[PDB]
Amino acid sequence: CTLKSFTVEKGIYQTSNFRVQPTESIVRFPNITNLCPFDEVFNATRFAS
Amino acid sequence: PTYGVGHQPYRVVVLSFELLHAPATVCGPKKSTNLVKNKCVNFNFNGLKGTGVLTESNKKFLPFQQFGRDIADTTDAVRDPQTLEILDITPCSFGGVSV
Amino acid sequence: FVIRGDEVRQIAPGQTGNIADYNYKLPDDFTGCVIAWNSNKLDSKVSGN
Amino acid sequence: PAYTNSFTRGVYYPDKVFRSSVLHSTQDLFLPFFSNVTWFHVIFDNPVLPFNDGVYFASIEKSNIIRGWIFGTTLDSKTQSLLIVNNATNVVIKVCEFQFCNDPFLEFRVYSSANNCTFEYVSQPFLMQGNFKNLREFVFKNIDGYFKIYSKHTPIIVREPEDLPQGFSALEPLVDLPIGINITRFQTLLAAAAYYVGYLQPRTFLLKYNENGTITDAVDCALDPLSETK
Amino acid sequence: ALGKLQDVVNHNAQALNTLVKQLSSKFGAISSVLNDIFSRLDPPEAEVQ
Amino acid sequence: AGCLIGAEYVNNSYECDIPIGAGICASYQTSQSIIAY
Repeated sequence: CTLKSFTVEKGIYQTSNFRVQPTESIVRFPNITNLCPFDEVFNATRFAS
Repeated sequence: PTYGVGHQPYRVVVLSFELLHAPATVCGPKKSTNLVKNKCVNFNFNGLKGTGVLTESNKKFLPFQQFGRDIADTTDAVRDPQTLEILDITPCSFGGVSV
Repeated sequence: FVIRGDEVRQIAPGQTGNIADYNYKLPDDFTGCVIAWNSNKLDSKVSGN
Repeated sequence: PAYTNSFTRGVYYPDKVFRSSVLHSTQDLFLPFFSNVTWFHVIFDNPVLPFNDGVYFASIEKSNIIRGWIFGTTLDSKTQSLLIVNNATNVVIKVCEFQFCNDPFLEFRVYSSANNCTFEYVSQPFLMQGNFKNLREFVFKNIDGYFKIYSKHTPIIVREPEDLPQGFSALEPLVDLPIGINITRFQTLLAAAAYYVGYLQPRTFLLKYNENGTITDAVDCALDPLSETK
Repeated sequence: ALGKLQDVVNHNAQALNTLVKQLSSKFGAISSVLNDIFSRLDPPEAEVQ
Repeated sequence: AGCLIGAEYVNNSYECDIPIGAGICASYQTSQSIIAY
């Protein structure tokens, strides 16, 4: 296939490239610490008018 | 309380979004998976997308250092966001076959 | 199909939005013509259609 | 005012990429080697110096008098500003629109009438032997929106009277404040002082990293023909 | 003394240090990293860059 | 040079027919099988 013919000659030929494909995926992004203060407008003690 | 549905108080809030011309500071939560050591997989450590094996390293990084490139400007090491561990990004095993 | 006015620009081959990603998406190699015209004369009615 | 010579100080890390024993050229707003920088002796000198594409702050003192950095374009009653303040507790970084004063000094007497603020970054780690005074370099810059602050602390013996020492000290990034003000002017404040200011300009530098990942020296590329040859 | 042999070694080294250097040069595009191009533009213009 | 999978390394030395690399050559000699040497 790499050399278009049906009868190849004697010698060494570079056909293609070997390459292992990844198996899984990893997505890491920093620890979530600074959450928005949404508990102050949903669980407030005195709402507005 | 004698009043039925429609006359009862309903606390209404509106999370109005602006999306102005400024550096975005309010984002959403990002999911974080596990970390395999000896396995060629895909990595996305804080924007740094690529493929390869994520093994340990002995390169002493500085506190403000996050990424690391090689002589040929290629990402060779990275610091994990959650744990302050400096890994070693080595590409997946490749090569060239000859018949 | 019938869409709104500001959404006609999403019928081009390759675009984001809501109708170009979940309703009707065209391939990047679309070799054709898209024809649209304002139809606010028989597809509209009081209190919205 | 006065004028001194900044021999080789004013070099910071352009990025946060670890490099080991290589030479990476970079085009960023650095300080030109062997340039005339302003010198003010506040041992009273608090002028309103313009912030033009970066600045290089340096304080050679033996106490905590020089502490504070006011920014902003029209910092009277109209546009937002920035107050990098530190009083014995922590940093009081707070970008806020408020009424200023003619002569600022340090209680918190710099402010006059606070208004609706936009962001605050109060952080516990503050920015800051004997006769050895403390050299405190500071580089401020705002490229797209992020106000970057670099700093480095090292002791210094005063052999020559009130002069910047000769040596290469790498400047590490401290904060990356996501601000949105159009900073165009600068004003210092206090509470043996040394007010050193140096303006930045687009330059190319060849930074040699060590095996531990630290810059040891640099080349100005515009000082002498030998720099261009290197 | 062995300068003629070091010549072909340095010439074959500077030729390999140039190909790895031109991989970061922006040949009239938004960036050099291919992952960045496919993450900040639309498909019809992604193939353009 | 790599991992040659498909031939056997014979201790006998012959003339180089198919150059592999690093002084290793291959030939199709006699049962007919590809040998390395």
